[PDB]
Amino acid sequence: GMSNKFLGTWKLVSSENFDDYMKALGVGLATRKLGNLAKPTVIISKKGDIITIRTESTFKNTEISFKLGQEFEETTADNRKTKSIVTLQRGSLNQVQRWDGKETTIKRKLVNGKMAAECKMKGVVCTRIYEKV
Ligand SMILES: CCCCCCCCCCCCCCCC(=O)O
Repeated sequence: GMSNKFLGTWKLVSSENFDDYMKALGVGLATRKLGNLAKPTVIISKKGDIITIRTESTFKNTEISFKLGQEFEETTADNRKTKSIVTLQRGSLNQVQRWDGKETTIKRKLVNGKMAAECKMKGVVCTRIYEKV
């Protein structure tokens, strides 16, 4: 199943091309202004077959609870109301968000003890790297 070294609290240390990613998602100006200032905290936890990813930032908290492979509804930090699915591939937590026909993907991999999140919308590739506290 999902490796228990995902589990824990992560804080962002590196972000590349986040603004372009928000622009691809259609985030407005006022939200873009704030999103680039945030260095969120991500807390991954496991209760049975339910996985919970909680993102904490000064501007907004978000949380999603899900079972792998089972689709759920999600309101994103930027208030997209998506139907999303999380799957396990090759040690990669892979999330796909579906809304108004568009699609974006966030892939979370462990590398050297860090959590690297790759975010893909259209042709823009945002990479966000989290260190475990
Ligand atoms: C998530 C930062 C705080 C909230 C800022 C609101 C701007 C909307 C951002 C779009 C979704 C971001 C996806 C986060 C991926 C991750 O690093 O886990």
